[PDB]
Amino acid sequence: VQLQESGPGVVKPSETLSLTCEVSLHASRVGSYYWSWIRQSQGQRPEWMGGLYSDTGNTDYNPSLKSRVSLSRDMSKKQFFLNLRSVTATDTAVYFCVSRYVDHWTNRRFDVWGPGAQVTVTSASTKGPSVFPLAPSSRSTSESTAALGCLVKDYFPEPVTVSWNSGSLTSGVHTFPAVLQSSGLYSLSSVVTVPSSSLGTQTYVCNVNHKPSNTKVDKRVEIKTC
Amino acid sequence: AVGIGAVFLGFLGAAGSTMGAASMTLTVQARNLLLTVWGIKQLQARVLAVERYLRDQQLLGIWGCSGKLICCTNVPWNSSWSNRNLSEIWDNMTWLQWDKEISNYTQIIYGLLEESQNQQEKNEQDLLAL
Amino acid sequence: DIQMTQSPSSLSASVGDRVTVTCRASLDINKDLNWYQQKPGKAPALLIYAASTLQTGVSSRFSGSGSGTQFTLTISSLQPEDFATYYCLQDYSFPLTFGGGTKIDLKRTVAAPSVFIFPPSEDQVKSGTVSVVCLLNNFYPREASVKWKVDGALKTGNSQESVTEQDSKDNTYSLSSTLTLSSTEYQSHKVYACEVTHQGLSSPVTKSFNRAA
Amino acid sequence: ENLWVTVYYGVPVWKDAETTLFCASDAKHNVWATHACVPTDPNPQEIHLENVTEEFNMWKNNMVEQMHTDIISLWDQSLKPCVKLTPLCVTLQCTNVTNNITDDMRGELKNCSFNMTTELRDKKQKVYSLFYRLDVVQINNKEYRLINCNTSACTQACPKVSFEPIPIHYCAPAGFAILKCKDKKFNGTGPCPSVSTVQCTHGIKPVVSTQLLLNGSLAEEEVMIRSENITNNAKNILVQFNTPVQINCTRPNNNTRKSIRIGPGQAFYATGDIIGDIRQAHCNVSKATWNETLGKVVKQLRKHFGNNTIIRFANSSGGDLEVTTHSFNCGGEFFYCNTSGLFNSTWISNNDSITLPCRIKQIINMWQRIGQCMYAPPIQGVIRCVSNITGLILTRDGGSTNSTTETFRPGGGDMRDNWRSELYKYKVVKIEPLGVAPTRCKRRVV
Ligand SMILES: *[C@@H]1O[C@H](CO)[C@@H](O[C@@H]2O[C@H](CO)[C@@H](O[C@@H]3O[C@H](CO[C@H]4O[C@H](CO)[C@@H](O)[C@H](O)[C@@H]4O)[C@@H](O)[C@H](O[C@H]4O[C@H](CO)[C@@H](O)[C@H](O)[C@@H]4O)[C@@H]3O)[C@H](O)[C@H]2NC(C)=O)[C@H](O)[C@H]1NC(C)=O
Ligand SMILES: *[C@@H]1O[C@H](CO)[C@@H](O[C@@H]2O[C@H](CO)[C@@H](O[C@@H]3O[C@H](CO)[C@@H](O)[C@H](O)[C@@H]3O)[C@H](O)[C@H]2NC(C)=O)[C@H](O)[C@H]1NC(C)=O
Ligand SMILES: *[C@@H]1O[C@H](CO)[C@@H](O[C@@H]2O[C@H](CO)[C@@H](O)[C@H](O)[C@H]2NC(C)=O)[C@H](O)[C@H]1NC(C)=O
Ligand SMILES: *[C@@H]1O[C@H](CO)[C@@H](O[C@@H]2O[C@H](CO)[C@@H](O)[C@H](O)[C@H]2NC(C)=O)[C@H](O)[C@H]1NC(C)=O
Ligand SMILES: *[C@@H]1O[C@H](CO)[C@@H](O[C@@H]2O[C@H](CO)[C@@H](O)[C@H](O)[C@H]2NC(C)=O)[C@H](O)[C@H]1NC(C)=O
Ligand SMILES: *[C@@H]1O[C@H](CO)[C@@H](O[C@@H]2O[C@H](CO)[C@@H](O)[C@H](O)[C@H]2NC(C)=O)[C@H](O)[C@H]1NC(C)=O
Ligand SMILES: *[C@@H]1O[C@H](CO)[C@@H](O)[C@H](O)[C@H]1NC(C)=O
Ligand SMILES: *[C@@H]1O[C@H](CO)[C@@H](O)[C@H](O)[C@H]1NC(C)=O
Ligand SMILES: *[C@@H]1O[C@H](CO)[C@@H](O)[C@H](O)[C@H]1NC(C)=O
Ligand SMILES: *[C@@H]1O[C@H](CO)[C@@H](O)[C@H](O)[C@H]1NC(C)=O
Ligand SMILES: *[C@@H]1O[C@H](CO)[C@@H](O)[C@H](O)[C@H]1NC(C)=O
Ligand SMILES: *[C@@H]1O[C@H](CO)[C@@H](O)[C@H](O)[C@H]1NC(C)=O
Ligand SMILES: *[C@@H]1O[C@H](CO)[C@@H](O)[C@H](O)[C@H]1NC(C)=O
Ligand SMILES: *[C@@H]1O[C@H](CO)[C@@H](O)[C@H](O)[C@H]1NC(C)=O
Ligand SMILES: *[C@@H]1O[C@H](CO)[C@@H](O)[C@H](O)[C@H]1NC(C)=O
Ligand SMILES: *[C@@H]1O[C@H](CO)[C@@H](O)[C@H](O)[C@H]1NC(C)=O
Ligand SMILES: *[C@@H]1O[C@H](CO)[C@@H](O)[C@H](O)[C@H]1NC(C)=O
Ligand SMILES: *[C@@H]1O[C@H](CO)[C@@H](O)[C@H](O)[C@H]1NC(C)=O
Ligand SMILES: *[C@@H]1O[C@H](CO)[C@@H](O)[C@H](O)[C@H]1NC(C)=O
Ligand SMILES: *[C@@H]1O[C@H](CO)[C@@H](O)[C@H](O)[C@H]1NC(C)=O
Repeated sequence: VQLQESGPGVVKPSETLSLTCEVSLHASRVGSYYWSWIRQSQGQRPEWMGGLYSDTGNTDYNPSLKSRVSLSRDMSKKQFFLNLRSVTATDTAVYFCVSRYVDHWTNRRFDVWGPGAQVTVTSASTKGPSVFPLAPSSRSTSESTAALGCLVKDYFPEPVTVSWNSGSLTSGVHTFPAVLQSSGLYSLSSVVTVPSSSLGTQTYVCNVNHKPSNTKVDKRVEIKTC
Repeated sequence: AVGIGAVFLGFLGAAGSTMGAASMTLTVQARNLLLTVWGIKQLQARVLAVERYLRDQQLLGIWGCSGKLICCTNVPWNSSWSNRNLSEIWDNMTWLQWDKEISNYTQIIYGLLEESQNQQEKNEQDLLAL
Repeated sequence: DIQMTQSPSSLSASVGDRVTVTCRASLDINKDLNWYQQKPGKAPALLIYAASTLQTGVSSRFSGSGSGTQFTLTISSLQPEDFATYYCLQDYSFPLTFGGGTKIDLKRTVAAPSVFIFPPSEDQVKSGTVSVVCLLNNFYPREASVKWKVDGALKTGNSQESVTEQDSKDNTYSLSSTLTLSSTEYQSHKVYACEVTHQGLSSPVTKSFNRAA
Repeated sequence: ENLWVTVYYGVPVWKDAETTLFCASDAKHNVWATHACVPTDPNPQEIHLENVTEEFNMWKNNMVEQMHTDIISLWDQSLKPCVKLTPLCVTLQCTNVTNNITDDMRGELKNCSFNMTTELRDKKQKVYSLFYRLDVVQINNKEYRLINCNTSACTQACPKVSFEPIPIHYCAPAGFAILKCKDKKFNGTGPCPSVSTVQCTHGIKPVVSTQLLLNGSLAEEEVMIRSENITNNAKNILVQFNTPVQINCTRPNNNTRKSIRIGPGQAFYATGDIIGDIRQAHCNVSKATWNETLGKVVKQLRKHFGNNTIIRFANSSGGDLEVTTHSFNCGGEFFYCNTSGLFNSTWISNNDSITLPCRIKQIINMWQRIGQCMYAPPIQGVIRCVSNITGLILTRDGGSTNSTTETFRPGGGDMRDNWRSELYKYKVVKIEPLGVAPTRCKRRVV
């Protein structure tokens, strides 16, 4: 028994979002299942929108989102749909379709969870990434180690790869995951900690690669000379 | 425990299982047991099904099983019909193979069951006369 | 609605440790609670149902206890594959709510965070939007407190946090706080700072910078 | 220590028995009076049974005979309210049609004029129509009569209904179960390792064919040969193949249907003047797909015999037109195509479309029943038919000298074989809820 979600991964704001979950019923089993939808944001606890039965179809919705959520099902093609009208920026999360049913023949709960589909609500489209150099301050040269990096802003969609010195430099390189901004575009940062003695003698160049738009950006990072 | 779904074994799904495993799937089969030429043929089929169920219910009614699915009987099981161990006839044999094994002794068992129940009712009547 | 309580959020534990996770409820739940384990990029999996029965296909090391409004998950011998997020979900009545989460990681020595601040460049200012980045590196435990101060006053809002996964070489962490503001809001102020407080820091680290210098 | 017999109720026991299967449909005038069937279940349950090896067998189930009887009853019930076309058997003065006729289609049509009755009994009218050569015979400008004049008269197909073969589901009443074989490599007769209990049959298309099975169910993964006895020479062979081949049949004659009042409320639909060009009706099949299908059939049939023998395909042996040519229905018109162009190849060990001419017959007697014919009325416009071949009915020739050069010819008189390639998976059994398994209980004695 397995479950799978389907639908548009990227959707525009203010319209109705529709998701479809395919069910794989257990062989030689008759009765009733309980299908439910649970979304989980990035770095946030999961949230359950609603649930429904397979034989009666009694839909139960969350009071915080009962005015926008709508769960429907059909036995003709054995599928259940999820509708969410007037999507906002907070709706960007990973959706999961679950089926709860206790088999009386084996006395097991059978708590199966689907892999989930990432749904992003934004108004932006495919475009090139913006790179900004995060150079260390001039007053931080007294310390033994200094951190420098490159910031990726105003880019969509995933993914982007950031490398240092054409991939040869890998010690201390930390690439933070992308976080959706308020403007509807992703952004991240790549940093690296190097000793202060290497400043002014080694050329540090960060390379950003963007597969959906096929953009190659190369930027040199150096301290601000005063 | 508010979104718990209950599913049971399907119709005739315990055919290939053992005797003990199929012994708990009797209720599903019991509940699932029930322009003029088309109407008369479908009516005759439904009447025949009802008559067959009535005959089976009467067969269990003449014995000491008026309604209960599982019931015992004081008459013993002779080894002439099937001399097999209980540890393997209930865990290593299905209902199809077991029914095909002693299909020649069903009438004898039914006759002895009906006469045993008749003499049991007579003995109970004589016991209540005290 | 029903609020779900759970403690703690993040804690340190070694291999084979005897660790418990507490979870409380706002009302009476009795015994209709389940424990779930979720890994990064994977769906949650059921571990203990009805607060006392072990789910099939799960190791016997996990256990549950408690009743009414108190619930506690117990591990007998911690294993490296158990390092994931744990949630407690109620099922007594609608709506269905989860806990705050509990992240378990490998215990190691306490290391002070290397806090750095990146001022915005001229091109970023001319682009219309600026983003001040405060970075932390090589710190343990997972919990830390980072706050933003503008002109010497503590401020909230318009701040995002990006945290990477645990390093498999030195078992350290990397933290990045981004303060995204507009050009007018950035030019309206002059002093910007990020203050970080950690267990390995005896004094609050404050990184400040000025627009003029 | 002793055992005691205990009777059980509702145990899974099966017995081979014959029952009456009732039809069902989606219930969407209708065709073939589908309103007599109860509505089908939108969610049919499928129960896969494990650890079971129930025996399956064709040519013996009563489901094919029940389907045949049901089709006969539905056909009679559909043709009963139609008008009886009995009084047109008169002297038909016929002439040949030479209005831009071709060389191959020459002599097939005949313009016949005759006196037909009208609404008023005391008056008659001189009308003219067009009849095919297969529907008229000469009596010794000439006089001809219909082929069914010396045979029992019959009705005509009412234009309110059509011959569309809508799917039908055969469901069993209470106390019976239907088991299907889910094995992809299922043999013609033998045990099936994957048995599944189903509420009733899937969408079954009641197609009518005599040489090539069309619009049926495709195979699971490869070609399959089915027969009651492969070594028997008189036994028919049913071959089913997974990738279907498309056939495009056309009737370029743009004939016009004419209504003739032959009494009170009785309208005879005859063929009027054919406007435009005239050409023989024919079917087209792809050469590459047919060659690939023939090669797959030959490869699958070579395992049943020696690998060194060769096999040759020949045309029909002979007999009546019902079995010597491929007869089917498209848009209400009956087609009789000469399939000699398809079975004209040999197989030795180790721009591209085949066309075959077809004839149209109005006096059709389906179900091989002497008498009780059916007059097919003409259909206005060009008839275009598209279909998929899902199987063939082959027959091995006699003799078999030294088990070499096996010649296969198409055939099949009975229509039961047409459904034997569809109801082979399905079977009906009677459930026995009685069991006498013993245990150690004794019951509370009084
Ligand atoms: C095997 O399967 C194939 C399917 O591929 C069948 O082919 C179908 O044959 C039927 C007739 O036997 C065709 O139906 C006819 O279609 C004509 C064209 O109409 C088109 O447009 C309408 C409106 O959108 C559609 O409904 C229709 O399906 C077509 O797409 C119609 O003019 C015909 O009308 C006749 O019937 C109506 C009643 O329905 C009367 O009112 C009319 O007066 C007229 O008599 C008719 O509907 C069908 O189009 C074919 N399918 C395809 C895909 O072409 C084979 O028949 C089937 N069997 C065999 C033996 O091969
Ligand atoms: C229940 O009754 C049936 C019917 O009487 C029994 O079936 C019969 O079984 C015998 C063998 O037990 C069959 O005899 C066979 O004869 C052939 C030809 O001589 C021989 O080659 C075989 O070796 C075998 O001896 C017999 O054909 C068969 N059928 C009939 C109609 O008699 C069945 O065995 C009985 N079961 C029990 C458990 O008593
Ligand atoms: C079909 O048979 C298999 C094999 O016995 C059953 O699967 C389980 O197999 C293990 C093997 O050790 C046994 O211990 C179990 O007792 C079996 N299960 C049961 C319920 O008996 C399988 O269940 C059977 N399935 C059917 C439909 O009969
Ligand atoms: C239709 O009826 C007419 C009228 O009876 C038939 O015409 C007669 O034909 C016979 C035989 O040739 C002649 O002896 C009569 O003199 C004809 N009568 C008239 C009034 O013409 C005619 O043969 C019938 N059949 C057809 C096909 O028209
Ligand atoms: C299938 O048909 C063949 C025909 O060849 C049958 O073979 C016969 O086998 C018997 C065996 O005793 C011989 O005496 C006959 O001479 C064979 N027939 C011929 C024509 O030679 C075979 O028995 C059939 N299989 C069945 C009916 O199951
Ligand atoms: C079949 O023959 C009849 C005559 O028996 C034809 O009917 C007349 O044919 C002429 C010349 O073709 C037309 O001018 C008339 O209008 C037709 N009708 C009548 C009532 O006289 C008929 O056309 C012939 N049909 C074919 C297909 O050749
Ligand atoms: C209430 O019903 C659910 C099924 O929907 C069941 O699982 C649960 O145990 C029931 N509660 C009690 C107290 O019986
Ligand atoms: C039946 O049980 C006896 C002991 O009571 C044992 O000796 C014998 O082997 C068993 N037979 C089978 C077939 O299990
Ligand atoms: C008319 O057609 C028939 C065949 O149906 C043929 O035998 C006859 O010779 C033809 N007559 C003429 C004049 O073409
Ligand atoms: C009817 O006539 C045709 C043509 O002469 C002939 O073949 C057929 O045998 C006849 N049928 C009867 C029953 O006389
Ligand atoms: C099918 O069954 C017949 C008769 O039992 C047998 O001769 C033949 O070999 C079988 N074929 C396959 C593929 O099992
Ligand atoms: C057949 O004739 C009718 C008469 O109006 C015409 O409308 C139609 O287009 C013709 N069809 C063909 C295929 O010639
Ligand atoms: C069949 O093929 C012939 C080949 O010349 C072509 O003329 C005819 O139009 C085709 N008919 C159809 C219905 O494709
Ligand atoms: C039959 O007609 C269809 C119409 O789309 C065409 O695609 C197909 O190739 C044709 N097949 C043959 C054998 O002519
Ligand atoms: C089928 O294709 C093969 C390819 O070599 C060819 O030899 C054979 O003659 C073809 N058969 C027909 C009937 O086209
Ligand atoms: C015929 O060829 C097939 C496929 O190689 C093989 O399995 C079979 O054993 C062969 N039979 C004979 C009689 O050589
Ligand atoms: C078709 O079969 C008939 C016998 O029914 C035969 O006379 C004729 O020669 C055959 N045609 C071909 C091309 O083989
Ligand atoms: C099919 O057409 C060929 C053309 O030569 C002919 O010889 C054959 O007899 C026809 N088939 C039948 C069954 O008449
Ligand atoms: C069958 O093939 C032979 C090969 O020469 C040819 O002469 C004959 O005309 C063909 N018959 C048909 C009906 O295609
Ligand atoms: C014929 O086959 C094609 C391809 O699978 C399919 O799309 C079409 O529906 C089929 N038509 C019929 C009548 O089965």
